[PDB]
Amino acid sequence: SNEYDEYIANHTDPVKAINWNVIPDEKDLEVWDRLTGNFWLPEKIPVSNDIQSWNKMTPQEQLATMRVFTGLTLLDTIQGTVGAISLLPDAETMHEEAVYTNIAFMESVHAKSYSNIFMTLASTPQINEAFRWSEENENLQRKAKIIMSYYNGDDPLKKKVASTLLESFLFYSGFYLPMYLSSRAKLTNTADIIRLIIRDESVHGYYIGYKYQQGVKKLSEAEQEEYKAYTFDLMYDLYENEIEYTEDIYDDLGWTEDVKRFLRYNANKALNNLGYEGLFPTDETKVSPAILSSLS
Amino acid sequence: SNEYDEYIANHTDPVKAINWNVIPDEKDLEVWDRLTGNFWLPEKIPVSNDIQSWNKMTPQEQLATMRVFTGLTLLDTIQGTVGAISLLPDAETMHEEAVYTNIAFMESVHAKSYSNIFMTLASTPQINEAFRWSEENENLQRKAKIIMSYYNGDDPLKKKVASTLLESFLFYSGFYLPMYLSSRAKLTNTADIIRLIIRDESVHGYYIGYKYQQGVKKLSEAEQEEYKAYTFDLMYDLYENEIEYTEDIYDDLGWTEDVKRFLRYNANKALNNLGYEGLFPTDETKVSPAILSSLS
Ligand SMILES: [Fe+3]
Ligand SMILES: [Fe+3]
Ligand SMILES: [Fe+3]
Ligand SMILES: [Fe+3]
Ligand SMILES: [Fe+3]
Ligand SMILES: [Fe+3]
Ligand SMILES: [Fe+3]
Ligand SMILES: [Fe+3]
Ligand SMILES: [Fe+3]
Ligand SMILES: [Fe+3]
Repeated sequence: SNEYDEYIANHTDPVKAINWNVIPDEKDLEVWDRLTGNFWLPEKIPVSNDIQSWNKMTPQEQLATMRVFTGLTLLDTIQGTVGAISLLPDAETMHEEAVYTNIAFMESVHAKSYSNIFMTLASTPQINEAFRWSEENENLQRKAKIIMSYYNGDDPLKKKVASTLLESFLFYSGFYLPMYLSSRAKLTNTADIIRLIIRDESVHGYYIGYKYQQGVKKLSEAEQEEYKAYTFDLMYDLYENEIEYTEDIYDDLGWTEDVKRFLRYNANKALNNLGYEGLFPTDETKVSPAILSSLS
Repeated sequence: SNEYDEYIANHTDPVKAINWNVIPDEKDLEVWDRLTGNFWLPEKIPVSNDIQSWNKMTPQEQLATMRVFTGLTLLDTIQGTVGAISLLPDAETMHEEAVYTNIAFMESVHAKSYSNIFMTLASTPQINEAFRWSEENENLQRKAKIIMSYYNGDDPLKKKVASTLLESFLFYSGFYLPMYLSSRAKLTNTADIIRLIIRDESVHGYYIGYKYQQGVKKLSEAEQEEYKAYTFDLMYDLYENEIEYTEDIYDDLGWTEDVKRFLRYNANKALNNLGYEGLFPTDETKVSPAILSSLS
């Protein structure tokens, strides 16, 4: 009795090889093409040129950056090693499974970019302090564990909701700082790395939200309403926790009010990516022009 | 708001962010730089320039080529969506996890490469016949499922042995064809894609084998003997299966005996990657230096 016979039994259909000549969902190919074409590595950006401006930054600024970047690094660590991966089994097409492997890899590249920035500008005590801060912080650990509870759960649709919220919402309490600083001529090369990351995350959230929408419409009227309710519920939970997290990061700086608006702006985009209307009135998402500007 | 409470409750340990500033195993960084530095996409090679060569090939050579590439596509599909992934949970470091995400993505790039070749050279009927052929070939499905049985199992070391045997041995009955044709000045651009793939597999086999050695060295001398026994028994089973697959593919062309020597040559490398002596003596592993060079 071969150590594998039992398996070859429980799985009688032939194992299929991916065929990119027959694509059910052209969306997978458009996205595969956009993500692979947007390949980049942090080494290609001269972060060493931000050393002067990094020095010109106040202590509170350097400190906020270390922490924000560490929080971002942590989210991409989860998304690359646990998130994107958890979506594989529920893929509608094999081409979609291929896209998720690109997403998982690009997330490791995102996490690594921050280390390239840190190592070029910061000091080890700073790096070490930042990383310790990230393990101790209750709001950061809380959002990291809520998202993980879903990836480790058994609900395919929920995993996609959590992932779209992480990609379209959780990352921005963070992207705000480098966009703020770069509009004020601080850490511009570093902002270029952030822009490449943002170019990926916008696609990631768009694509995964798209797959959640196609999945959800495959359900009964009642179930569809339950998933809608589930999404808004998690969105509020994540949002409240992000508020407390934002207060702790930006208050010394006094950027808090503008950051909170940036959060509501992205919470809406995350819900739209999932096919739902926003959670916040438009007037409550009036983020400073200079910020949404730095982006595009 | 309550649903994810038990999960947190039980997971009171801090989720950690990856830190590339502190590398406990230098090999992880070396392999990461090597694999990312070797990034490539099939669109980069002028496969269309092989059209003249392809058309001059006999129907038998074409048929064998279609079949070996569909077989190769199937192995990469598995490795990319099931294999590399199944290794993340057993990683010794987080940087090793990062490496596996790159392996997963490059396996999808590999699989996609065969389709770019097909779409450029073969007729759709040929393409459909080839994938259909791969779903029904007993030996191909048997090696796919033997390997999958281990990725789905619960032994971390056996997943690495299976993966290493896949990377350093199982692809080779298929790699023989393009290397040989390449040595006859045929399908040379396709061969450049195959060489890029081999450049990746070589490193995957070596890295995963190296992590297997690290884990096995931690066990008692006796347990280490059982894992060696298990590794050789799997190699015997895979080799016997591979000979039959080889016959199915190469008998018409009459290249079987030479492909079997090439299987033996690579079976020794795969065992060496796992830290063991080769199985076949040198005089049974003769490979034309025109194929070896065509390799590197
Ligand atoms: Fe990311
Ligand atoms: Fe992302
Ligand atoms: Fe508060
Ligand atoms: Fe409060
Ligand atoms: Fe408050
Ligand atoms: Fe491969
Ligand atoms: Fe490989
Ligand atoms: Fe036979
Ligand atoms: Fe025979
Ligand atoms: Fe036989």
